[PDB]
Amino acid sequence: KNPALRMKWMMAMKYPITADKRIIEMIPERNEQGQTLWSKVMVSPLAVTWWNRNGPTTSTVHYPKVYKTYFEKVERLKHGTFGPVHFRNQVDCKIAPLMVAYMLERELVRKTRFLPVAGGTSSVYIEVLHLTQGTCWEQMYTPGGEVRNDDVDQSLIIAARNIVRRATVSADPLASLLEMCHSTQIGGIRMVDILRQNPTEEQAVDICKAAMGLRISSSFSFGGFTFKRTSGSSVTKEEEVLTGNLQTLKIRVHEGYEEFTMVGQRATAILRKATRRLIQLIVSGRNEQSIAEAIIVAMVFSQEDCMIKAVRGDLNFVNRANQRLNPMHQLLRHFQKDAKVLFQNWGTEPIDNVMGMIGILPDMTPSTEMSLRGVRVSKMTERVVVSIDRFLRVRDQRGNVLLSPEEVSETQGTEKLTITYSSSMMWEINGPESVLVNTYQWIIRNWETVKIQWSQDPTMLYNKMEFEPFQSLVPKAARGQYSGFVRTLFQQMRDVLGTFDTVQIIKLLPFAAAPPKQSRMQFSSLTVNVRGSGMRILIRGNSPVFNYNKATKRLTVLGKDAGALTEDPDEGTAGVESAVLRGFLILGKEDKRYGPALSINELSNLAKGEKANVLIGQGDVVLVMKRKRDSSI
Amino acid sequence: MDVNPTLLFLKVPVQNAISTTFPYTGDPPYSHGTGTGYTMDTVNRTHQYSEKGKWTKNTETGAPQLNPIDGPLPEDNEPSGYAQTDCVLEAMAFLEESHPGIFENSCLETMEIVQQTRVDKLTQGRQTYDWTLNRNQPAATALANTIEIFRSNGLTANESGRLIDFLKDVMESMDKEEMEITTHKKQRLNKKSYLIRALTLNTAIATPGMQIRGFVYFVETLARSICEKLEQSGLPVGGNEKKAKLANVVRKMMTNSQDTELSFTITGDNTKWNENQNPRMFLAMITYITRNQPEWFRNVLSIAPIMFSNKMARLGRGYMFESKSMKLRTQIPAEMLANIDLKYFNELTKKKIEKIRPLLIDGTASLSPGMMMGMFNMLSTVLGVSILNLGQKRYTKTTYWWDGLQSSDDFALIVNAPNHEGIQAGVDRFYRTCKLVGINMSKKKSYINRTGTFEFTSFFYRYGFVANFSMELPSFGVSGINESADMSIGVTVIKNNMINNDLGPATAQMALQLFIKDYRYTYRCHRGDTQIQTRRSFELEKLWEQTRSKAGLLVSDGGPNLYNIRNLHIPEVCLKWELMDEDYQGRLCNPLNPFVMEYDAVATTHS
Amino acid sequence: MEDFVRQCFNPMIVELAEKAMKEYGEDPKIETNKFAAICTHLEVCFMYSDFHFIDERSESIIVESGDPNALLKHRFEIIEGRDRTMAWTVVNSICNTTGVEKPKFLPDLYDYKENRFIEIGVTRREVHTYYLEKANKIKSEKTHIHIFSFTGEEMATKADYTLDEESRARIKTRLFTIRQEMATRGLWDSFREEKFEITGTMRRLADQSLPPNFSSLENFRAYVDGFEPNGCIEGKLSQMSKEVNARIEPFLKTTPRPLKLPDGPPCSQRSKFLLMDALKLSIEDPSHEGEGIPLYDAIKCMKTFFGWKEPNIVKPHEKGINPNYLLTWKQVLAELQDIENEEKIPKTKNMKKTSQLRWALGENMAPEKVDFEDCKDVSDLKQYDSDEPESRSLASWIQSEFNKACELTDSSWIELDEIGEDVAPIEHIASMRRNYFTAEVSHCRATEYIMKGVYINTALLNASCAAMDDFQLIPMISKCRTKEGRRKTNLYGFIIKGRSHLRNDTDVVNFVSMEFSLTDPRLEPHKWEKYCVLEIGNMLLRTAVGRVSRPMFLYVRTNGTSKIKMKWGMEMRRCLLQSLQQIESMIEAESSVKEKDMTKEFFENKSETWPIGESPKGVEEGSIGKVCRTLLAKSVFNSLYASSQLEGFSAESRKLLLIAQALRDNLEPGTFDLGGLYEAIEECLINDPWVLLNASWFNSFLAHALK
Repeated sequence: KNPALRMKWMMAMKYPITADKRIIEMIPERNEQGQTLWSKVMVSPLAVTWWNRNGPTTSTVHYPKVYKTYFEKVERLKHGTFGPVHFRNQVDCKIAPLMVAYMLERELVRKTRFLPVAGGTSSVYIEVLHLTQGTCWEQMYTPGGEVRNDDVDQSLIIAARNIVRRATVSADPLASLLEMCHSTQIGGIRMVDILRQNPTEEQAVDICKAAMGLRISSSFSFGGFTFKRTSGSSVTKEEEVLTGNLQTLKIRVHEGYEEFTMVGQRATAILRKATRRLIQLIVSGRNEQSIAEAIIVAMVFSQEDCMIKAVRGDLNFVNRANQRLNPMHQLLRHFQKDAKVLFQNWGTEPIDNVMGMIGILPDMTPSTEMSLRGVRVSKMTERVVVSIDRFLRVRDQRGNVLLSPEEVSETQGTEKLTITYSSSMMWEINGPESVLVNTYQWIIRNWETVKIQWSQDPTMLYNKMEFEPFQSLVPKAARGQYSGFVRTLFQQMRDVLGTFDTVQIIKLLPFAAAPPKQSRMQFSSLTVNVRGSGMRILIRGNSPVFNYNKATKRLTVLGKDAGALTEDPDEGTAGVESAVLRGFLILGKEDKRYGPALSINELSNLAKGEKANVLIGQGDVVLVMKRKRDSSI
Repeated sequence: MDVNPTLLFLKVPVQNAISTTFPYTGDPPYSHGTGTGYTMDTVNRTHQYSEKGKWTKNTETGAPQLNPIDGPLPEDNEPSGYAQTDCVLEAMAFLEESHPGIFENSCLETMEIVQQTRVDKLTQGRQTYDWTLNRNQPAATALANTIEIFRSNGLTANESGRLIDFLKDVMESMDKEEMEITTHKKQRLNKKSYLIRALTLNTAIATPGMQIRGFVYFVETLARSICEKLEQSGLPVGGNEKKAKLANVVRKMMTNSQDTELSFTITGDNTKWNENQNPRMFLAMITYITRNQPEWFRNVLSIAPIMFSNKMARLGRGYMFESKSMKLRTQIPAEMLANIDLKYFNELTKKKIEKIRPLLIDGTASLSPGMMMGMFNMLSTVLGVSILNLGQKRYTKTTYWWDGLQSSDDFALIVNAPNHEGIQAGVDRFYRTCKLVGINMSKKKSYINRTGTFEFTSFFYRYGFVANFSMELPSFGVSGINESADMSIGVTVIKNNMINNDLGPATAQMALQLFIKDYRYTYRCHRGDTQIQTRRSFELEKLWEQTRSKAGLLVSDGGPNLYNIRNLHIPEVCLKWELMDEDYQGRLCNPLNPFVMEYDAVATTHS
Repeated sequence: MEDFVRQCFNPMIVELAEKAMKEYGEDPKIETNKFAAICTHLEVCFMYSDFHFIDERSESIIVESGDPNALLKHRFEIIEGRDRTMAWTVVNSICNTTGVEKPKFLPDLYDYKENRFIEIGVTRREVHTYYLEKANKIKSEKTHIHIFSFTGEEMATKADYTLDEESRARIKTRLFTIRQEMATRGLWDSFREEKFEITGTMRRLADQSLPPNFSSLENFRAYVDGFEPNGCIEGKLSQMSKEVNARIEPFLKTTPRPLKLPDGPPCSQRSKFLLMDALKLSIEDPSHEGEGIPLYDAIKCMKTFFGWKEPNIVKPHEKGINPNYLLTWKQVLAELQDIENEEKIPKTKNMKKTSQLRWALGENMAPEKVDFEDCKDVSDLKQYDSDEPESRSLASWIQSEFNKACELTDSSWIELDEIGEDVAPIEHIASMRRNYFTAEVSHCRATEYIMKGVYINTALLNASCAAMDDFQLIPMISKCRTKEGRRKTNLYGFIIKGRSHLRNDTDVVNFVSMEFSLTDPRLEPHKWEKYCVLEIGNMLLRTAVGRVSRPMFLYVRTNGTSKIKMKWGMEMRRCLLQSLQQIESMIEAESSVKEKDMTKEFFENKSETWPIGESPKGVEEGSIGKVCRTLLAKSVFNSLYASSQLEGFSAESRKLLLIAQALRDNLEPGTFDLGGLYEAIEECLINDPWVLLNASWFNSFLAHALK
């Protein structure tokens, strides 16, 4: 049968579709351009779009109810919450009912699913199985359930996380963070205002607050958990310890009987410490792995000898932007990567029956007779001035780091209210279809200084950081050959007095911010990649990526608006355009006297001073004159 | 430089770049093996592997039949169909002992299935042989023709709608003294002729008629119910679940295989699997599975092997003779192979014809000795698993013990032993215990290497990483129904292909890109910005101009695609909902259109 | 009927019920009561299992908030909604973990508190009758049966209701709501041994289908029913000859042997269009898109060349029709001239049916069909393809073809479309991989072959379907986007179709293909065995010293193809997808072993290299940008030179490749029969150039890897 070829052939024919016999009562017999829509019934596909263009409107408020399943799925995705991508290496009887339940569930995963997988079995997760899991990777993904209706605190948290995660990689973290926070705005309100007013207790928001000098909580963040001190106090000795691979580390060991309430996203705990020992710890989690990680973090924080010698690898960890992190975080990350050795070497001992608190799992599954040391599963506020360091490391008067860019989660949420990140170095967070818009808007908003520097010190303008994001889109292979080309053109606007077009400068400027390379090519279109598609910017004319409307004098980039353009007093009026060809001046319109037009490939054979016509664009011909003087950067 | 892609294996392990070695992702444009030659050769081979059996003449069909069961034991490392009934029965008894109640529970489940299944279930299949036309027709047409002819001859119990009633009608038809077949032509077939017509396979290189399929379905249902309880079997499952079994087995044999116990994996392949399995032995094992059960259950389940063991085979289309000195191209139908002078053919074909001539009855060729591919695929796996179960270390009574996986002519065997002599003896016990049941391991397609790496039905396992290349890339093109259905199908194909047949995110995205290209090129619905000039461009252009929220336009209305991996399960009209203009929403989904897992989608003006 | 059960129950139960119906062959539309009963049972089971969780040694928890807890676990294990095989796995795990008799059938739940399997039911029928029926069917003690009723009646074995009264009341209220709604819709009231004998022909066929010794099916069944393992395998294994064994031959660094390629005259070209010896008469910026009329571009391109000369045969076919190949070209030129003189492009030029075209197309050479009765006496009759596996030895031209197919070009041949935004991190990784690959392969000659083949096969299939009885001249056009952004329209030659009455999709439609080129035939006359190569022009080319005139040749051949080949060639764009899958699997394996995303250390690392070459210096290493194109060219050549020999060789050599890999990994590989494997590999190498080249590559690999 091969229905695909049948459908292609049918769509080739005019009037392929079958419609009702009342179409004549609704749709015309010809459109504005005289193209027939139907005959005899049989209707061309043009009618299917004519109906969508000009047709009887109707209220569709009921569809979200008729198709409630699909729209429920759409809403679940829209409020999604993506975690990090984890690349995982594939390498009679007593038996109480609860032990039966554990042993069973732990046994099913072994022979049921191949890839380890963390958790998730309900249909809400199965529906996105093509995304959550793959051959050797996982895509941790919290479903878009109903969790509060803030709509402002959520957006503030997302903005703060983005700002911190973008500043941690910049050359100067604190300066970049201050710049971004002083410019971003959520829900119209400027970010600084909400920062001053909001009491939220997010890590990124608190870092941003400390950047402004505002007061933050004294709670200590570590491994994603907040250790609110509840009793006791001590000092840090700043000592050294040796590891299993014999790697000395300079840590800050505490002492004294200290009570710490470890709050978390999906687990809570109560810990007691006294001079590097876990006296007593209680846990209350949600999942088995949640409790597992909670105790891992608690033990790492305990700075116990057994914990330190439990290391079985290289404590070398790299932060984004190639930083070494801190020894405590090094141990935490190492023991998060591997678990069994730490737990087994931690030690085990018998428990005493107590109300509603089962003994921990020595490994894998819980137990009711023996538990790891001092760890028990169970059930059931002031501001201090701080100072941030260069690497966004908040600190207290005591000098102990409270919040660092490593406590900020990787949870890429979706903003509820509209967040505008005015400022460069962050136009990449939004889609690549927005980098072009923001780049052109920036070039327009600073047009006076850009023009002055272009006419005076072009090299420094070219090597500007605000054009770096644009350079991400341009193809690498031809990234340089464009620059040279464009650069040359601009020189031919500074040498040939009287020729100066603002539109050309604002169009081709971002293409000239890469190490130039010289070539003999006459480009007709500079290509830029957006969302996997290579769009084109025509050197001479208007393109969907860049359209300039003279009538209203407005610039449209990819449909969106960029702004308005004035006219330079130096703007040329003779019509001579110099930045459209490598070594030629477009002296005007078609001139049939000089002879038939020459293809842009043939004009390279013209000698100095020769003039001829060339097909320079879509069904267009112009007269070009070769420049006797040859200009080059 | 001279490019040598194979040299890439000098750096990356083979199992990592194993995809490089698979030439095609799709059905090639050529036919590999088919026709009269490759069917006569198969018949001759099947009879050769059992040549030392017992020759009889079938009273009813009247064709020679070879019975190798309980024949002479093999004497050389060459294929032999001389399955021993005692050995097979003992193997299945041991399989039952190691898995108590398996046969009983499977029999009860299948019995429940029998009394409910409708005749319609017999049309959800593939091409089938019409005994009323001596041709091949889809399943529905074959079933309809058979039912019509049965009604015309007085057999009408199938009107009940249950499949078992249709089987009863088939059995009654087998007893009638004359069957009248009236086609949209008037013909009458005596008992013998119709019996042959119902015991024949046409040219998986052979498809059974409609009489056999009814019982084959129930036998394979029992086989599937048995297989689902055996961890060794890997046929009833697929996709990610199969990838578990591999790991599982390697875990079972390496739990404590560290106290010097050498472990070795044989990646194997059974030679001439289909041409050695004996339907008489399938009967001998079905009579064992269905013990202490209602006589009707045993009778219904014992009729597929009974019909196979007497099965005939149609050779094929025939031969084509070409005279290059006269420029003539004539054709000889297979029915004339019983008398045509043996001078035209070449030597090999002449030998084939001479060897097969004694077995030619009514144009077919008796094929009692062996099974044919594609049928009893899940009942053969049970025999293989029973053999794999005889290495449990309680059934070998020695220091070497094997246990692995088998999937109907594809197996991987793990042969833990305390030293190399132990391995070489535990491989011999398997290769010999496995010859008594008629299974022939292929020595030219297997290899043994230390445990930690092997291949099982194209699931290449290497040190815990399983690469799944069993199934092929599906066609990422427009279905061809309409604008709305094609988008829903094409996206769903990519989704469920990513889930089941491991497909990379990047290749998934590029497949989506190619699908969008084909979609836009079939229905002329290029993007509004794009300058392609078709007959539908103008209307698409104007609609682009008057829409403020251009992102909400459907891909079929000259809008922008919005499909990435995260939203492949969402229909288009529901993905692009908030982005649409209210007037556009009303126009598209207006119930007053003059126009209006599969295709799960919302209805719009495009249908 | 079909609407209520659909609406009142969540979809999952609906799909489960439909799956059961398909399992039994039932259809939701045909029947109502069975679907309603299945959905009711599913919902009752789920609401029973969703009752509540367990706790620490006290159980009987009644908490329902929505916050999972470690020590709180479900008290009932769902089995009704689980898959068959996985359900059996679960129940077997239950029995192994704790001693409880295996249920005969799959139960519904496994309440842990009582450790007893639970089978639940609900049906309008009388409660006591249903309970007795279920006790008889599911016949076993130490289990539990719990039966509900719409009327508001419940029962269970031992009168030991497992759960709490409130949950039972909830179940009863749900049942009452269902029954009341159904009755208000006229639905509620709607709801209200086997024999099989083998006799006659089947009895006489069953008695004739047994092991040799037995005589009647009754005797066979009587023997089987009394069988008891007495050690039958042991005795027969003792009696079987010791020669029946599989001795493990060791596989050492010296055992591997180079394959043995065939011997004979060098292999000739086989593809359907000139691969590297192709010349394009391209025009830049044709003027606005819209799939320009092929026959208009085919004239606007041939107007670009002014060096047409008098055609001359430089290499005859040597077993064919040279003059009619020459005159077909001299007629194509005339026909193209006539189109120019006429007003408007016809959009399809049917060529005049003349003796030249008939003979070149082979229409006048094909043998006539004759019934066997007439041609009995003719002494030349022989089975078709009686014996012609003429073995032809490897030649270097295929290696040069691949070398040129792995090279970049100055154009952009594949223009893909857009994709939604990239939000998920996995989406970002996928986009990065895909963009790097597409950048590395967009400009390449393998993509040129992909698009040229797609265009040619599409324009040939469309004409073969539309015009079934005309010799339709078909240009071989392709379209690229030069590095400067200006679109071109390349013309490689012409194709003349023949009569194309294709009913079955395996009938051949002979067509004459005439390519342009600059490669002199006399350099490799053995590569052009099937072509009749002419000399048609003199093209000026920019040499080092000035501008030199070189001849322009036309390669003519009467080829043939069928709808299956056309459809297999129209989808050549899947070669990009296959190569991308290969590269991404190579990345995924390395990432899995390395526990991190290696998408960067592969594509952006100027030091990384893979050995993919061989020069006099030794094995040459390319960069990822060369692997991305080498694999793509390999796939394209697998698609172009597809053959059964290729499939056999690729299947049989992978085993040798894996044994070599096991050896290189030090796993002590051993083979049971290596000579047979080598014979199987070498059986495929007969005359296919691509397979011979692949065998040579395999030899070179073995040599370098095991040295």
